[PDB]
Amino acid sequence: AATREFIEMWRLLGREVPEHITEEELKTLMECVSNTAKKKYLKYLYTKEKVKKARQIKKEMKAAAREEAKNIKKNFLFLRLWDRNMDIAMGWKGAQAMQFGQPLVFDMAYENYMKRKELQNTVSQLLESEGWNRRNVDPFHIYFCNLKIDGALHRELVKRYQEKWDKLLLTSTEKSHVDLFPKDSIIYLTADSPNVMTTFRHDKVYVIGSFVDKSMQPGTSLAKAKRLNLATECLPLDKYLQWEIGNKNLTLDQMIRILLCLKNNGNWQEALQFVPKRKHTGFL
Amino acid sequence: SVKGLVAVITGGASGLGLATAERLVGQGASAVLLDLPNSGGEAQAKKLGNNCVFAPADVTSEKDVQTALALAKGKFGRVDVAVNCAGIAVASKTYNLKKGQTHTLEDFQRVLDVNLMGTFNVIRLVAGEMGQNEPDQGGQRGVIINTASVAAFEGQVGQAAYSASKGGIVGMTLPIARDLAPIGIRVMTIAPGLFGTPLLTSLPEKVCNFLASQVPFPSRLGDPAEYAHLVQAIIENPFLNGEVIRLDGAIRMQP
Amino acid sequence: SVKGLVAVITGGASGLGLATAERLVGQGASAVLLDLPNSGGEAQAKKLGNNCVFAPADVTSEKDVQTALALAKGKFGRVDVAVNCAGIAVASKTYNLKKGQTHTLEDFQRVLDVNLMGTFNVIRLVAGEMGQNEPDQGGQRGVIINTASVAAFEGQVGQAAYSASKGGIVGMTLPIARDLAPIGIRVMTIAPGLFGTPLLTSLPEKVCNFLASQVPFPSRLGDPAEYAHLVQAIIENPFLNGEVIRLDGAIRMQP
Amino acid sequence: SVKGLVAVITGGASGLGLATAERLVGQGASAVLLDLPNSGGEAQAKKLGNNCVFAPADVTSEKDVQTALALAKGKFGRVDVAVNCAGIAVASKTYNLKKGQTHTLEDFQRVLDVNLMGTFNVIRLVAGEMGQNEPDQGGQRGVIINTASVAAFEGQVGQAAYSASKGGIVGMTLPIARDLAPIGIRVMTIAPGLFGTPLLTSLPEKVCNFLASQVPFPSRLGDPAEYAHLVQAIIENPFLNGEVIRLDGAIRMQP
RNA sequence: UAAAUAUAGUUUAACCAAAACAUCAGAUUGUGAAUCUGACAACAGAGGCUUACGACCCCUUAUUUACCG
Ligand SMILES: Nc1nc2c(ncn2[C@@H]2O[C@H](COP(=O)(O)OP(=O)(O)OP(=O)(O)O)[C@@H](O)[C@H]2O)c(=O)[nH]1
Ligand SMILES: Nc1ncnc2c1ncn2[C@@H]1O[C@H](CSCC[C@H](N)C(=O)O)[C@@H](O)[C@H]1O
Repeated sequence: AATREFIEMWRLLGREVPEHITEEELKTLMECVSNTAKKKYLKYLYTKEKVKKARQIKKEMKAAAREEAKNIKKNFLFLRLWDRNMDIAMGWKGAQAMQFGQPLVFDMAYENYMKRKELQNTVSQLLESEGWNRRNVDPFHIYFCNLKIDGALHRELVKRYQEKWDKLLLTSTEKSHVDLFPKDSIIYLTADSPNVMTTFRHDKVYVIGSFVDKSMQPGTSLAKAKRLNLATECLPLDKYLQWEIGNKNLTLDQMIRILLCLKNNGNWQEALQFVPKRKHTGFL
Repeated sequence: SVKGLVAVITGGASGLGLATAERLVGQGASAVLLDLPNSGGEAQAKKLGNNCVFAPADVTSEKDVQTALALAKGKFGRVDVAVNCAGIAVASKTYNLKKGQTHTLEDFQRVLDVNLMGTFNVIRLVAGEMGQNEPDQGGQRGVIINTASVAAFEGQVGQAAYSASKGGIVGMTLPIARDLAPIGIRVMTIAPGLFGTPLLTSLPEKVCNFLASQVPFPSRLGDPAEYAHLVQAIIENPFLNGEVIRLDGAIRMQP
Repeated sequence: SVKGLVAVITGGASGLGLATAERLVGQGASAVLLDLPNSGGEAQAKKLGNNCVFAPADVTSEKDVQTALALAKGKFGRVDVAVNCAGIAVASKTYNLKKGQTHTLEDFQRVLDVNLMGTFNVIRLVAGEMGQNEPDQGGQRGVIINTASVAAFEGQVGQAAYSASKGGIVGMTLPIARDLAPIGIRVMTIAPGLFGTPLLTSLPEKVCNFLASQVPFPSRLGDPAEYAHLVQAIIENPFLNGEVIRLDGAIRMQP
Repeated sequence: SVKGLVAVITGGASGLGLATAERLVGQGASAVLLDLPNSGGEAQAKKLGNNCVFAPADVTSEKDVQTALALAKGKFGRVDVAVNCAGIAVASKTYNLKKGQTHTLEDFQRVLDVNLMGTFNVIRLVAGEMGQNEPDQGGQRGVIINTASVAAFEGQVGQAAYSASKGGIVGMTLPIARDLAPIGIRVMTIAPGLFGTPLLTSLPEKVCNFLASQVPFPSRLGDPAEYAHLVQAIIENPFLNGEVIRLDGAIRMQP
């Protein structure tokens, strides 16, 4: 590719540019069809190396630090096998959740509204969100609805989980949540809903739209809910928090941690602990 | 009731044995802590007052136990209850193919010496001491309580030696109860699950929370005081004989 | 302790159930006698004072148990303990070749309906009432104690129907204990042996005295009071859950 | 099928071990009689053809078993099945009040060593030899069959030592099955009761002929060939693992 | 309408420049796994400029405050 015609002086020009690039990275560079977009991507691609080597340099510096102390310097009940035992324990709990647990739906029908940066970030929040469900005392039955098998979102999920994808204790499906559940019990959670969520209802299916629009697109989740006949609710952030800073649309890992706290009889004081403290000045 | 009874509690300087002694002495009974000399038994016996004394002895030695039983007769005049809480735990895989490591036989023998062999050594000797007692209104001469573990039913990976020793205690509880039935001595066994003994509490807080969460209900490690409560219930109830009671909060240990 | 606790004892007009109510009420608790209308529980409830009330209900019917628990809620305001002592028995061989007699399916179904179905019916409805209670300092909402004799393990000749029902109670003790673990309800099972219930005192002295002598120690039929003592011990011990306790004096039933 | 398999039969010079070797060799397998030098196993090995060899070794001795296992490696190349059948017994009671007799400690130690420690000694050493085998189509490297007794559940009077060792085998059969699960080795336990072995001929004939009538059905002594048939069944079934199989003709041992 | 702001796991720090705590996959861990090997690292967004940068300038959405001779 001739796209090297930009990089090979942009390094000499004085802008921050990474030294190691591949054709796969080079391909995504040419979709950036403006000077600022290319500069923004190159800045991201440059800082990837910057924290890599800095953390790289840290780790073998530690290797010398421990190898000198490790080489120079009884009755037990259990073998030290806890990480294996914890994973098995969460597996049994997840298997029980898939049968009797309350369903929670992550709507994957937002692939067409996301750029590559946003789509990748959605998976990262999805990975953390499902991780917190596993470690909970009373896990949800997590559903991935509207997830196209060949779609971009599915391929990214497979790449991140690798072998674990086929072994996850969650129900991923092509069908919409309206096909799996009665339309009366579905409550599409969205920040733009005019109805404020008062109490957590254990006989309802809460739908979270897996949409991370860093280029914020208000009303997208509400439009989907009103395109169907689904009811909507919004978190009582204004009721219990003194907001000052930032968007009121929380991340997927914060949302699931708020719902999990509510499901475990926690009040709104404990549940809203997971709203970033940088966005408000205390609970009232 | 347990007031006026004399209890010999092997391994009574710590853990379940110490909790049993504290409750029985508090309820009005007298206790003899039979533990190793290196343990803090002397301090514990002093803390419990004049109704509790410390008899240093190794349960694996016949001579040591007989001297301890003589001490109980000297101080209190008779033996009414024997509680066998002394025991050690060893975690070791039977064979590890990747590491080429085979379970050491001496590891198996020492666990069997203290848990299984030590328990029976106390039982055969303390039974003769209760055989000198005049039967009460019910015709009973004494109560013998052994401490097995849940590993006797679902042992985990690396508990081959521990489960075998504890499984043997479950094995002997009925035949010994049959042996001592003419005499009038009851034999019972308690199988505690995960308990807040110094063995478990010394573990990192990360794994302590996990072990507590594994118990269905209550989701916490067993209080040693709860073991003491069940020991008293067996003593007071005349119709409990030759039975293993699991005190584990319905936990079934995973591999 | 059990003071202030509200206990619903099924089959409390006679036998093990009545003995449990006398001990619990005598210890300061309140008891709701749930039994058949013709069982004479009203006379027993009057004898036990104002802390004991009789609720006539058939455990095999969901309607009667719901009204009985509504009466327990009305009189005392809450339910804390459920003791399933209601039970019947049938002595009939599965098949007699010398007589050409086959076990009647109505007899097998009748025993299961009261012993097995009635126990679960009480459990499933009572768990709704303990679910309304606020968890205590230990997080416990209630205790359920089931009765399932040693016939569940070593049944005798002609006890197939009775062992099937009691084997069912033993088998389902753990799954129900795991079911109610999130709620905070402990499910425990007692396996009484030969007890001096009005059933055993009815049969002639020949089999009565012989069976009493077949118990290793004590060589007598179990006092129903001793059953009540172990029932109270389970209530007071927070760590007893999902376990079957044999209360038989170490007797193993021969064919 | 068992054709071509190499089996190390512990205590295979008489009783259950000899019957197991007799059946497996007849079916086309190879056997190694691991028994004491004075047991007369050399005659048994010769009678069974060139497919059977005698390895004189004491199960309590680590050196003896390693040489015996190395002999099987030299003669046959691999070890596929291990059957632990060697065991001794003692008829001493725990304590006799009338005679002032106490179960001597050495009798309990000697029975425990051969039965419990000896079984584990063979298990851990044969696990290394089985770990060298290539996993078959089902991923299995070998099968280890242990011989407990019915006394592990309902041991009689004067069987405290025997029940302890047999209870230990039942106790550790699951942890060892869990320990060896990644390797691909199945551990199963058989609990025979009253078999026509030399053990059931040392006892007085009138007593022995009476026990044959105690078995519900078949009302006789167990044929050692029936034990050999069950061992072959366990070998050929890939899903039998970690379980204790009672083979007693539905007998429950009275006190 | 105007000014302040806007960290997509969370905080801190900021012309320091990357941390600390977390997250995902693999691990049969001999009790420092208190680790190792990998995965992901975008300071609202889209554009302009500038040798450059997080700076500077329009624009979009949003948040908090104020808002008529
Ligand atoms: N002073 C003042 N003016 C306000 C306030 N809110 C709205 N306005 C005025 O209302 C205007 C609304 O702008 P727009 O939202 O573009 O107006 P619109 O008529 O809704 O047009 P579209 O956005 O195209 O739908 C603002 O630009 C101000 O002139 C307020 O709080 N204070
Ligand atoms: N304050 C809030 N109350 C309820 N749900 C919220 C919320 N904030 C975020 N969510 C949920 O979290 C998900 C990602 S936030 C993104 C929402 C979407 N881009 C929009 O503009 O409307 C959404 O599906 C939304 O349902």
